[PDB]
Amino acid sequence: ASEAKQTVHTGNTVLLMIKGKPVGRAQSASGQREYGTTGVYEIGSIMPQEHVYLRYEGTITVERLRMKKENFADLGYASLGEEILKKDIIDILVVDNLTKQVIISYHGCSANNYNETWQTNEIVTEEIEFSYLTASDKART
Amino acid sequence: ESITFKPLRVSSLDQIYESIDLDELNENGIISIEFVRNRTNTFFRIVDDVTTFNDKSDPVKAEMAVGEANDFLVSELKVQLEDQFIGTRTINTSASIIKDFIQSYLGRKKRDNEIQDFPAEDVQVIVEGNEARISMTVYPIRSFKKISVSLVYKQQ
Amino acid sequence: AVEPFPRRPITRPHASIEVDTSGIGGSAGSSEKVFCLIGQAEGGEPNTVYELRNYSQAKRLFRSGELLDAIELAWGSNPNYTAGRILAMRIEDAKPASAEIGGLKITSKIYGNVANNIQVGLEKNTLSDSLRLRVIFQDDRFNEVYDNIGNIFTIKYKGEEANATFSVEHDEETQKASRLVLKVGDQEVKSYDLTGGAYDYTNAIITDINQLPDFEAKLSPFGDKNLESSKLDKIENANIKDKAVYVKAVFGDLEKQTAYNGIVSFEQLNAETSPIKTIEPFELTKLKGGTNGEPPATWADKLDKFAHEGGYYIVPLSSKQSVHAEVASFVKERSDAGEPMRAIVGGGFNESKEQLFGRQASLSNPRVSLVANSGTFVMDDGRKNHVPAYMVAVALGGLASGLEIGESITFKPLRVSSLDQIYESIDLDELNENGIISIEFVRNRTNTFFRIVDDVTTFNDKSDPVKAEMAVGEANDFLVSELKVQLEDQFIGTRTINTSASIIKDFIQSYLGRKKRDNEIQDFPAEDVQVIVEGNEARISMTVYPIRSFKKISVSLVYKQQ
Amino acid sequence: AVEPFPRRPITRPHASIEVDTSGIGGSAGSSEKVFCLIGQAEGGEPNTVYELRNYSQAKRLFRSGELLDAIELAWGSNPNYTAGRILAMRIEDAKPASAEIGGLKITSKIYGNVANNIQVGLEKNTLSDSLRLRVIFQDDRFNEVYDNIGNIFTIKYKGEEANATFSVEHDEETQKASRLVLKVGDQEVKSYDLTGGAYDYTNAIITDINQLPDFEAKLSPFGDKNLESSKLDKIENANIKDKAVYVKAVFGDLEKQTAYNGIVSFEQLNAETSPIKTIEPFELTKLKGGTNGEPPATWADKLDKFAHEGGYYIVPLSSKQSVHAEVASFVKERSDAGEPMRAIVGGGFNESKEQLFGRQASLSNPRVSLVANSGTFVMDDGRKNHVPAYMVAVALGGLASGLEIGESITFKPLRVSSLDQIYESIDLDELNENGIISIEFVRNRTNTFFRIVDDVTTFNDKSDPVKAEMAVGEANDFLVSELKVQLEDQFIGTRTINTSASIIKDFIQSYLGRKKRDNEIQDFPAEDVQVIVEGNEARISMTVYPIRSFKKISVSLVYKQQ
Repeated sequence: ASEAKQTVHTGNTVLLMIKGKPVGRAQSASGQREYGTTGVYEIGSIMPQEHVYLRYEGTITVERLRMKKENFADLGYASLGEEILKKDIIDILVVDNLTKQVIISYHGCSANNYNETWQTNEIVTEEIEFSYLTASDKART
Repeated sequence: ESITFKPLRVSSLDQIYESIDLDELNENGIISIEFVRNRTNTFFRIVDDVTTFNDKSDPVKAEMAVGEANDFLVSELKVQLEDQFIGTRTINTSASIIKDFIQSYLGRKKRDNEIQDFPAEDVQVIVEGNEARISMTVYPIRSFKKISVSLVYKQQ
Repeated sequence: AVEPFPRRPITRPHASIEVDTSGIGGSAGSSEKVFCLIGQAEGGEPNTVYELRNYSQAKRLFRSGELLDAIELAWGSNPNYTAGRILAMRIEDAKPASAEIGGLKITSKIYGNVANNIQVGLEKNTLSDSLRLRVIFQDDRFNEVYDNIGNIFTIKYKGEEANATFSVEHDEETQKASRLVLKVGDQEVKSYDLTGGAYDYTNAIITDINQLPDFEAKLSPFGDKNLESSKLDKIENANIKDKAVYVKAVFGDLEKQTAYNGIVSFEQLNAETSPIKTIEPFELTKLKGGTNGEPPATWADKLDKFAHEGGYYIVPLSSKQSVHAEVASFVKERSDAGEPMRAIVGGGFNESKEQLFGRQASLSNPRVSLVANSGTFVMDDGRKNHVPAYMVAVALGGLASGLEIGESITFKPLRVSSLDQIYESIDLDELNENGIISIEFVRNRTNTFFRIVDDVTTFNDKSDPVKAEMAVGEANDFLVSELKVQLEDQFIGTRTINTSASIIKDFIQSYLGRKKRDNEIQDFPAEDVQVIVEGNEARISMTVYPIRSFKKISVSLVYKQQ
Repeated sequence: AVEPFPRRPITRPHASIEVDTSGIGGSAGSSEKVFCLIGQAEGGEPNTVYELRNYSQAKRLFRSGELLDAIELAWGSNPNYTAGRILAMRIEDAKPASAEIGGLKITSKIYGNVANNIQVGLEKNTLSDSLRLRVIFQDDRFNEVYDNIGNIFTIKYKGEEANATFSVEHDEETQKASRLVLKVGDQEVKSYDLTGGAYDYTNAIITDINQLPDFEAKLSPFGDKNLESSKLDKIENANIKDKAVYVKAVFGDLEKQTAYNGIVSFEQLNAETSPIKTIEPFELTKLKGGTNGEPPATWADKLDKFAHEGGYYIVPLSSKQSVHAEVASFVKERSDAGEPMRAIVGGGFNESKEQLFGRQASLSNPRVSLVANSGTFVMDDGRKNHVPAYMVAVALGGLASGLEIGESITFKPLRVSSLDQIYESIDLDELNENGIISIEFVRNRTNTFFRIVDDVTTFNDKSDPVKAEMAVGEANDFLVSELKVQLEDQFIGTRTINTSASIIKDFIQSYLGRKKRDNEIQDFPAEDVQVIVEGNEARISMTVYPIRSFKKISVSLVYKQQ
């Protein structure tokens, strides 16, 4: 129940950072990976003798409520026009709120999809999809 | 890459030295130019890149290749660190985030192949107030210099 | 304990990078418990315990010695089981070095034979009628310089009158000089007693003098000088109408600035009621008299210093049998007092198993374990050191510190490069059966391990696991100690109006149930608890089953046709 | 193993090409298991185990002996299968040669008679106030000469005074240099006290002396001459004005220039405090005392060194029964201690069967195997090396250490040019059934080989293939070693409460399941596995089928005239 004693990361305990700033009004974040695993089969038997890894695919999703200031478009972390070619890679960190310790990091993030919605009575929702080169979980120990 | 063993335009030289003279001269920490001829093909070559500093125990001090690459590396790393960290609040910064940044910087550096692989785990940090201290371990770029061969005739 | 070193003040925002042969080294990891060590060590205050969170602090304060090597073993033995926080105290009763030249008694913040390599000197700055200081600590190459020392502000009298005189009086009872009077043409304007009250600081005096239409007191820009008024120097009849009259606090300026020097302390020499020996320039001269002293014959006083510190594990870096007895007696006292502890001991090189039994015969105590093996370790900078057993004891202590309460050190690997002797299977059995903890060697296809065969204390009987296995006893120790301290807070400490025996029983059962939910304890009897209350006292009795580890496996193979 | 002797680091980048008649006669092949040997060897030092990888290193390390002949076959016994990594150790307790003349003691790291042929002498060089040293070694054709030995940078004086005097003074309890002084006329100018600091380094002293306006310091022309001031010879009143003064350290400079040169090592003679005697020139002198000792009746102390070193297929290079008795007991203990061993032996130039039956009667341990034949091998040099049986055993051992785990040495070829004995079919049958290995000659269609008939060991009972034959035992030995390590890691360091019989059973099936996929074993009856658990103890039984091998066939012929 207490802040420190809870063994499980609630959404409250977690903080999301980009380039030395927190991301305000964040709502969701998902990370998916595929090692390109395959099975080896031969004439001798149907059963797969071994499994091997072929290709590494890594994507992370983020959703956000469009603030009147400090949006991804305003902040330059995301781009709309041809300016994207002038945007370098980005690194994302997911952080423990209590001590600012690191939980997991995404390296070499680059954008894939950018989505935006407006509606009569809902809050403006901003979504973006990032593809990255590697993901590492170090500096914890 | 080093200047070692690469050719030169020079038509002729005043002096040519013996192998022992080159060895003594090279070990003293002095650059020399050697003449090579084989199969009617003549060049003048840089024997080595060692500097005036004496101690071979410090390659970063003795040789140009280590120092030159090291000089640019620190210049690039220093600029990035100053921009990322200095103009930010201490409260949101900590040791762990610093450690991740370094690994990412060394990660992208390795992909470019400007360095050999590095022991990511060796990196560790301390933080106190407005001050922080960092230590890291990295391996250099080597270079193959000498070889040895032997011959045997078995009459068949 | 004391975390000795606070921040260094900084001057500029910058990033600096410098190649080196060595790095910052290890670091203390998160830990439930604390690890205490005593040993030969250069640097630091004798008979004082220091807490260390990083190897950098250990280098910075425990400048060298086998103790510092022990810390490296504690954190470097296993990255997964890195040792926790550290408490350290040097056995050697080192002395400071001292220099008494130029009206100043100069002493070293450093204690030991190194302290004589400190050089300090004063110089005369003819440019501003001021003294100058330089401090060089050659071994650490630490160079410091101060200039314009003593001069705070200048006074000019601007009027046409014949003579303006500045005077400061002296008190001989306390040796202070606490008056400052401006007189012009045998007439006085104001007098400032420098004994607090109206003119405690020189700032108010400067404000007071500046208000006078015929005078101006102007601040010296060379160094912050807002000293208290009482620190002004003895001054007698200085002509204010002249080009410049200086107001001086030579010791006061020294006292403030020199406090920030990392090597030196300053005292003002009283002549040998004797007046003050004048502070004057002198040659940069070595300090003298700093030594390491000798270790005490008995370490009991040192061990008593660690009482009420919470360090569960303590390791003396020695092989002396008497010293081991002192620790065992000390640990016995603390355990009964309410502060459980464990001691890890190991002596000499390749000591005979019979001598090990001799130590066992002399000493049989569950609170201590005796390590037999001696070996060599590869450490920072590539140096490999061949060391006695008590350095191996640190590795066991550092390992056990990192491990959780419920997990034993049994069978875990160790990084030690090699061992003096390779015990056989029978040799190992004799040691373990006789309450001796040892190290075992095994070889893979292309790998080699050094393993801790089992947890055993000097106590021999196998009947009771808590007595034999320190891991089991440790689990009981932390369970009870954590329970009681919590219980003290709720009922004794916190104001409780009423309490019944049954209420205590429920609270105990609530506590135990939580531990099981955290997997700290496997099972226990719920109905076995007993509570009795008698006036102002209560008796509590309960039982919990110790955890059992996996020891033996026996295998047989049968070959057959088809 | 004791590390192989090093080599000088790179001097210059180049391509060194040379010609030798013999060159490399062999080298190590990729392997996991290791091959061990002991025998007579001229080189190295005794009671030491060395790691061999190439023939040239062993040849240089062991200049002569039966060892290299045994080694050469092992790396060339078969084109495909080679022994791989080898451990070797010389039996006899050889000693180095020595000489003690002119304040110096000369000793050779090489132990043996040949060391006496080393000639070392000192010559006086008046042109530079120095000594020359020459070494001659006929057998290795190793010669070394050095000039201007014992000279350190000179000093000269420039002032007016009648004299400038220099001295070097020594510690009375160590004979080390403690102080050296420069003096001008009747007055002293400077001195350097050898207590650390810049006073240790002649490089700094050159700078410090040059800084003096009246003194000059200049270095020798023959390469570097830097040396610590501690090594400087005692000098008194060296006149600096008229001529430059030479700084002397004959011992220090000699050691540096003669560095490496392991054929010769130097010790300074303590004159009969035993003062450091002055070094004197002396004519070239043959060393003495270089000897090769006798082999003791018991090599058990020698054999124990190989324990805990991961060896396999040991081969002792001797025929006498006493050695074979020791090793048979030794390997037995190795099997007990979880590091199983196997051995291959020979009986000399037996060339007869009846003696073998007596020997086989003596030895019937399953862990040892005997070979009967003796023959001639052709070396790289081409010598018709006629050798006893126990050299042929090495070829078998060299082949076996290269062959894979699950295959036998049976029926495979051999390099041997010729044999002393060829047997009948009945003789082979009787010999084979007795439990003795033999080599047979086969010729058909003008194609001749020598083959290993079988792999049976000295153990008699055919009813136990695991005991009788190498293929079952070798594979079985590795299997248990791998399984044992995994089980210890998985289970021992865990709590009993979460462990049970069923999980143990599943683990075994998975281990045997993945083993079967690798095809290292035949299929196994998974159901047969069953377990019992009680407290900290558990018992396991399993059934497995071995790897078979097809040996004999039978054919018949019929002609039907059409």
